[PDB]
Amino acid sequence: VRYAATEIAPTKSARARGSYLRVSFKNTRETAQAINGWKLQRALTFLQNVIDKKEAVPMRRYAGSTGRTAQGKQWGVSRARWPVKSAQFLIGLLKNAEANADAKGLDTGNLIIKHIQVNQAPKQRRPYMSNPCHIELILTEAEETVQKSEAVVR
Amino acid sequence: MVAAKKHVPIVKKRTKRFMRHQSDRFKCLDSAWRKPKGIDNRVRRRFKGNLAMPSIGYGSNKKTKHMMPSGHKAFLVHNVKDVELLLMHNRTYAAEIAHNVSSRKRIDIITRAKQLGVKVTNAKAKVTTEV
Amino acid sequence: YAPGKAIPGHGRATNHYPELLLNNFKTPLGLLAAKSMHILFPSKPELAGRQVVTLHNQRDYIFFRRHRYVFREARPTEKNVVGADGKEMEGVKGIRAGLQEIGPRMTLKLRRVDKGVGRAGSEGPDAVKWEWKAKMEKKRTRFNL
RNA sequence: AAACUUUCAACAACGGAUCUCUUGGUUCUGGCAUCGAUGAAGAACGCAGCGAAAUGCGAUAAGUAAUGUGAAUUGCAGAAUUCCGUGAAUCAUCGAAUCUUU
RNA sequence: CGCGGGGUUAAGGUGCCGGAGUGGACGCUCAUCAGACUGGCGCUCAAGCGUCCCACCCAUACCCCGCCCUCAGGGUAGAAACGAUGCCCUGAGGAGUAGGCGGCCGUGGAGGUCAGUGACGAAGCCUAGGGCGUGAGCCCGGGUCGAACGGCCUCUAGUGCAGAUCUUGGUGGUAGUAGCAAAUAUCUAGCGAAACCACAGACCCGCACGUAGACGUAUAAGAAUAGGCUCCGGCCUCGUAUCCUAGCAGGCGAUUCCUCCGCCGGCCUCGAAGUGGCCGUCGGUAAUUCGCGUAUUGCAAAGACACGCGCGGGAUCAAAUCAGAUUUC
RNA sequence: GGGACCGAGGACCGCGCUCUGCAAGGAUGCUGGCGUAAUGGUCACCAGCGACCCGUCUUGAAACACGGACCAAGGAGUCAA
RNA sequence: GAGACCGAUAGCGCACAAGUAGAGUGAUCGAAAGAUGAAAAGCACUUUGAAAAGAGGGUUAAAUAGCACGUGAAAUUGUUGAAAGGGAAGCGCUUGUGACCAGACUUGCGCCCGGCGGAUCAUCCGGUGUUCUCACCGGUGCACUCCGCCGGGCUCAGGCCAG
Repeated sequence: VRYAATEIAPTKSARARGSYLRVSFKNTRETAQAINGWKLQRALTFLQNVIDKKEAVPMRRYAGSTGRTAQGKQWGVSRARWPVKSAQFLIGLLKNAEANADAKGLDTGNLIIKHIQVNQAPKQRRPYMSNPCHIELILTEAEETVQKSEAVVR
Repeated sequence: MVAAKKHVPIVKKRTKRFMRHQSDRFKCLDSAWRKPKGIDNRVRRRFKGNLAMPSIGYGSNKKTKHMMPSGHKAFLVHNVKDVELLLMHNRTYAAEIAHNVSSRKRIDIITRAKQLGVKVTNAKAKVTTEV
Repeated sequence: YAPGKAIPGHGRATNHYPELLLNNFKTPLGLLAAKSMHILFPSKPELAGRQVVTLHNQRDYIFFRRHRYVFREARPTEKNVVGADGKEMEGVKGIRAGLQEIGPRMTLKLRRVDKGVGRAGSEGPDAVKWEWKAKMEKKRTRFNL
């Protein structure tokens, strides 16, 4: 039969969650998609350089025509925007996962963002409806490589 | 020699199911067949390139109706007394243990059926082999 | 059970004899299981090929893993390896072992010990040496090892 | 190349269908006849340690007396209050009383 | 006009799209938008028109066989090798709105029964699983789950939905859009609707895998078709031609030949969208003749090594975009 | 003489014949193959051919018109005389 | 006191704060809203941080039962994996490719020897129940017969697909 790709060891990963967060789902999803797959320190610098104004976040699926500058040249997207609150929430969850990895015993210099998922939260019943979200990110260690030994003769 | 009976070859006139018209487009429409009742419905008028409707000409041979590919007919069993009813029909019927039968009763049915020479379709149910 | 291929970032094992890490066996049944796993492997491991086979017992579950290792210098963001019941492993401060999975991940649980070859083969009143029952795991702090 | 769109699978969401339940409703049947100027029905204000709701009660105010039972009340806090006793109880019964403004 | 297999046709067609004839005999027509028993491409000693002849193509039509159902005819008791409401034999037929009749499936509950299933797991739900039925549906597997439920014979009904500008609830595109408005003159944070909506207009570690159709897939002027080729003898309907074609999917050792092929260097040749000749080296080489092995694959249907395309990290050059960040064989 | 498609039924009974058994009321015989897979199924995609959006209403027929954002639950010939 | 009633969009408007919240000058109008677990055992403690939030860890049979709580559908959404596409998608018939899944006949009987053990064998004995001639026990033994079990030998029958 076919065997699914087994999960990485819980001693090599660190998970952070945030539920019923009062930030917009679309902006948070686009911000999470921008930082998906990166190294941890690179994501830290990008979110801190998008909290204070230098760097842009491109939008691809939930893309609204707001700004058209050169900061989208590196992403190849002509539509770029700068959500702020989603960056603060992602920053808070990233330091939460850093604290979890430090407590668990992981090397915090080789942490990469394995996966980050933004789901929809229940809508706030006040016709104007708020769009909260859940965020679940899992950081892992960089994959370690061991040199083989030459086979023996018999 | 233990198998099903000698039977005429099993011929299925149609293997696909008859899907309801426009049931692939709407999620509110189940795929179970409903006869179209509209006057201009081209499925009902039997235009070319449309869905066929179920007809009595699609029926199966009476000598191979209700018959499994092995040649047996399915006989639902809930206990050991039910497989004992197949003592004289071991070559025509196969035992199908019901879905709500417990594990030990399933072991009892499988053991008796093997002794009677009756095939069990779901003998790989919640049991396992101990050495 | 997962084969080596299923494991992400895996390796291929060589023909070297691995070394055994049979961890946390205290009960006489656990000692019997550890000895039964020990006799299956050669006693002298070929240390040129750094291959380790681990059977770790935790709360009656025996996790089986197989790795290949290398004793490397620590990267300057890594921490020193913490010892059991007291930190700062004396002698290897700054030295760490890099591990790569080259074998299947499986979990075992001892269910029966028989005198002979199965139930048919064990004869006398000492036919079954030990049999697992669910009622023995009625309490979550009771382990048979 | 990458990005986007569509389909399928696993997992995670949203939502509250389905199943099972029910100190509720609904329909039928039987016994009985009992509000008020000796102040009724209804309305209001108050009474508890923490009372928000509901309920009980009226300055004797989550109640008093009398009878019966027989060892509690209880979410937290307190009692040197009661256990071979005319005696606990957010107990039951109920014949005596108290019963603010309308 | 039931579901299939085979054969043959009708109307219409046989240049291609398009299955089947660039079929045959006799004539006519060149049209500055002919004509088509033309749709487009296109066609002119037709692929146009008139007649005649032959072969061919395919409808649910006809013929033969199988299977389903309906109807009709016949048989069946000192009972049957199957519920006479059963079984066996035979023949014909099969469109369908309003409408009529019959059978069967499913839902809630009631009486009887299955000495029915069930905490060793009922009901429900999910399911790129396995079956049965023409069908409505039914049965089983895998996962989840935690207390009830099912079949059969009857009884009973608030009993079956795709729609009603249907009711209630939930959720979308519009849309992070319009706008910052009741509630809660531009750019950028934060907040954020509504109308409408059947569907659309070079190295280092580790890892991974090996043909819209080859089987000899060999062949260079042109020019004309009331002429061309040539050895200067002559030649031509005919590419119905020329080369090459032997050996374990093609071995070994000879006998014997300097014939052919292939690889590298030198001499030159090829530009149009790039190639061949000569010489030399080396290897193989039945033109002729043999001795050995080809078997039981038995009458046709998972090992090692090497070479490549790739990745996941590290740094190596040369650059691009925005000293310092990213990316590129 | 060459080819294609088919093998319905299942003790005997019948018509017959070239009569020691036959081509006569429907296929047997021989050989070979089949379990680390014979043979199926599901999903996705590609490919050849075919195919106007469902319900209602009007008209000889069309054509218009009406309704349809999606899903779940509810939802209409009943009961008396 | 009951029912061939309804079972949380049902049944009274109200199973729960219900003539309540709320609307209207007023007469009046009038909702939505049930289910943790057997037992709160309702998550101690360590550690991020300003959250109706996490990670370890613990209770529990179970926490993917955590007062957002039985089960947990569809519409709709996110992460990962695979495939396809940019002058509509969707459907019918028929092969092919890739991935995944299943696993075909459930695969037997009869004869001939040798040994062993039982019986329906013995015109053996005793007992029990009966439909009174059939069954069932207990004890004897293998001359005959019949069953099995073990060791050898042989024949036959076997599912599907091709030529």
